[PDB]
Order: sequence, then C-alpha cells, then structure tokens
Amino acid sequence: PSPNLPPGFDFTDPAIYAERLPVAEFAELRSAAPIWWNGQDPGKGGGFHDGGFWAITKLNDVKEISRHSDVFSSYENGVIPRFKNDIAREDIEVQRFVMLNMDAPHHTRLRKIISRGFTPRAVGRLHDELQERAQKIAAEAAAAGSGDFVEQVSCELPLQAIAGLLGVPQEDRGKLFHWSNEMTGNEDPEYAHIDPKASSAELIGYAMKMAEEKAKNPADDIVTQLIQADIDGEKLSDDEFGFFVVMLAVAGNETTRNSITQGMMAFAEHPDQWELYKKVRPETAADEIVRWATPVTAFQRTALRDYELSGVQIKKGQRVVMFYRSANFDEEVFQDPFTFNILRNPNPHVGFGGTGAHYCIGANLARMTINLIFNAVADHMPDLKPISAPERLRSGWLNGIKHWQVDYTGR
Ligand code: HEM
Ligand SMILES: CCCC(=O)c1cc2cc(-c3ccncc3)ccc2n1CCC1CCNCC1
Ligand SMILES: CCCC(=O)c1cc2cc(-c3ccncc3)ccc2n1CCC1CCNCC1
Ligand SMILES: [Cl-]
Repeated sequence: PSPNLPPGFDFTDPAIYAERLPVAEFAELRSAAPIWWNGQDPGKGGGFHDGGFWAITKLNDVKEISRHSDVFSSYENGVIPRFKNDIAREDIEVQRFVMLNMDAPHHTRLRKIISRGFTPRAVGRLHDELQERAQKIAAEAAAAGSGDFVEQVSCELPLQAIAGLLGVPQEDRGKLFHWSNEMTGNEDPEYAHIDPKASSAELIGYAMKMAEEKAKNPADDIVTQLIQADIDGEKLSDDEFGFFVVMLAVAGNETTRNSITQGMMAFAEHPDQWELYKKVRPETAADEIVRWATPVTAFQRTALRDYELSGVQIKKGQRVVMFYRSANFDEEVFQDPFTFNILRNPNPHVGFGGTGAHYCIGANLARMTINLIFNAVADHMPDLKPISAPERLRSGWLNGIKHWQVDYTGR
C-alpha cells in the first residue's frame, strides 16, 4: 500500500515549508512507508541529480544512520539536502571544507581540535554574560510594548553566544552578525538579494585575520586554544579556523533562534505549559522546545556501500535524508509526541542529530541559551500574547520563522 501523498510530493520542497510543516505527510510515512523513496523529477533535486532519495522518518532509523558513519557518508554529497536547483556541483563540493561535511579520519582530527572550544568549562564560562544579555534583551523588548518577537527576542542572544565564544570585539559584532545573517534563507523572496557565497568569503577573510592577530597575542577564549599546537602538533590552520567560523556563523545562529521563536509559539498554544514554566522554570523545557521546534528539518547522508536498513535495501551511492522533524514525533519512541510537555524526561529527541560522530557540538550552549532567554522572557514579559500568525521561511532544510508579531504587555 503506497502512502497517501500528493503526486510528486518532495519532502524537501521549500514551497511546502514557506507555508507549513508537513506534519500529516510525515505521519503518513511513519504509518505506511517509514522508509520511502522520494522521487525527484529532472532538474528539481535541489542540486542533486540522482533521481531522488530515501526519506527516513523513524527515530531509530535516524539513529542507526547517524551511528553508522562508516557507511553513511557526510562528505560524499554534503549533508544539506536541498540547494537552489541550478547550483553548480563545485558549489556543493566547497562545503566539504567545513567539518560538518567531512568523514573520518579528517573529521576525527578536526572534531578533536574543535572540542577544545566546547568543553563544559569553555561554555559555562559564557553563562553570566549571556544571562545579563538575555535580561537586557527581554527588558528592551517589553519596553517597546509590541513588535516582532523574532527580531526583538529570538535573534540577538544566539549571535552574542557565537561572538562571546569566539571573543569577537564589540565593534566587530555588527558585521559578524550581518555576515551570519546573509548565509541562510536565500530561497525566500525576502532574502533573494543575500549572497552566501560573498558572505562566506568575507567571514573566512575576517576569521583568518583574527587567527593571525590572536596568535600574536594569546588570551583565554577558545581561539587561542584552537590555533595552539598540542603535544601531537595538532591545531587549526588559519584557513581551517576560517572554515570553522563560517560553520559557526550558520550552525549556531538560525538554529537556536528558531528554537526560541517556535518555543514561544508552543507556549502560546499551551498556556498551561507557560504557567508551569513561569513558576518552576524547568530546564527540561529547553529540550522539549528543541524537539518541538526541530530547527534543522533534515540532514542527509550518502551510502558508501550497500546497506539493509529496517528491511529496505539502501544501494551504494544513494542518498538518505534524515527527517528529524518526523523522528522527533515518532509515536514508537515518545509518549504522546504531539503533547507539548516541558517536563518530558528522558527526552531522546534528535533535534541535535542522532548520536554519532557529528552530534551537535554546541547542544549544551544551545540549551543554556534557550533557558536563559526564556527565564528572561518570563521575568520581563510573562503575559506575552501573539498578535498575528508567524511568517514561515521558504527553505527545504531549515524550519524558520521570519517574523511573528506579539504584544509583550498582553493588554
Ligand atoms: C537549537 C539549536 C541547535 C540545533 C537544533 C542544532 C542542530 C544540529 C544538527 C542536527 C547537527 C548535525 C548532527 C548530525 O549530523 O549528527 C549539528 C551539528 C553541529 N552543530 Fe548544532 N545545533 C544547534 C546549535 C548549535 C550551536 C549554538 C552551535 C555552536 C555555537 C552548534 C554547532 C554545531 C557544529 C559545529 C556542528 C558540526 C559538528 C560535526 O559535524 O562534527 N550548533 N547541529
Ligand atoms: C571558500 C572561500 C571562498 C570561495 O571561494 C567560495 C565560497 C563559496 C560559497 C558557496 C555557497 C555557499 C552557500 N550556499 C551556496 C553557495 C559557493 C561557492 C563558494 N566559493 C567558490 C568555491 C569554488 C571552488 C572551486 N574553485 C572555484 C571556487
Ligand atoms: C564554505 C561555505 C560554507 C557554507 O556555505 C555553509 C556552512 C554551513 C553550515 C551549516 C550547519 C552546520 C551545523 N549545524 C547546522 C547547520 C549548514 C549549511 C552551511 N553552509 C551552506 C549554506 C547554504 C546556503 C544556501 N542554502 C543552502 C545552504
Ligand atoms: Cl539556507
């Protein structure tokens, strides 16, 4: 029995996500075809010209793929499942220079070096400054009475986390945030004029200059840790640091931002959860917010050899697309997945990916950011109420909210 889906439906179709999350369609696959070939017509494969991909909709299959990185490659085709249909293959293969799109052993060496910048000590050291900034952001927004929750609440704190992690001076954070914002969303008409190619080049150039400068004058931020050789002589080259910063500018910006926006959207839809949050302030809320928001709808892998996955024969060279948005509502794993429950514990969501070599290195920085900003929202605008429906982002792999008008005072 084939799944009940519109003909030619592509789960990476940006025109879908500009309007809605295809929640019913994902649930139909989970019930009727949990691993399903998503065919793609000629020239409509978002930069990939192989006829289609395997849609992966169950959490256990997402985890099995993520664990078997020896078979399911990030390097072969990158992990972004959709670009502009016209993108040149060389523009996809340039993504291989960031650690996200690397396989072992190159990924193994890089991740070990990058780990110096994401130790619990390195992240926890940002706590106090990010808490202060979260409080000031929410106070400034509440003083405005009403406005765009996305721009006035969700946007700044994730960017300040990247800036503080890297130790970017305050006078430079303006153009750093601009470059980071010009990296994503260019298939939405609102961002048709952004140039991620130019921005990534500017980010790399800025980052190399910063690596050269930071080598001359070490400090305590992670940049010194990254470019300092260890006992084995391992360190980031200047351009390697540049590719790290470009990855960070994307990895930590719109992901946490959209978790914040869609976390508040869930709170507006479930006022009992919001009342419970304001009273208890449970930090388990962050993980339920990420599960609910699933800012990365999907990442892909490519099979390096034949592999049988849950009774389905994946053939060498074929792409599998891990739909975290489907897996995070898998009825087999979650008790009442469609109930927003900020006390859910344990919460084995795959919003940060499936356990494995590429698991989000900034997951705890993200959770801290989310907890600090929602404590600040609760402190300064506890009676927030939405004014109109959110405006969704036209993207085939990012689940984004561009704008969301709310009344911070409630009256
Ligand atoms: C709610 C916020 C976030 C979400 C939902 C998220 C999601 C993800 C996902 C799905 C992956 C791929 C995992 C895999 O393929 O197995 C990933 C990797 C990564 N994330 Fe995040 N992320 C978030 C925040 C952040 C932040 C704040 C940072 C850093 C400041 C960060 C840095 C990274 C990096 C560097 C990688 C690549 C790791 C590797 O390939 O080894 N992320 N993230
Ligand atoms: C890496 C140094 C700058 C650069 O050069 C370059 C950046 C860049 C970015 C994209 C892109 C990013 C996100 N979304 C869509 C596109 C595409 C191409 C990019 N490039 C050129 C790389 C080519 C590699 C082979 N030689 C000629 C240059
Ligand atoms: C050298 C050019 C790098 C680049 O360009 C790029 C980096 C990057 C990082 C992520 C990411 C990493 C970890 N966690 C979440 C996200 C995702 C995409 C990334 N890219 C390509 C951006 C394209 C822009 C145009 N639309 C398709 C994506
Ligand atoms: Cl994008």
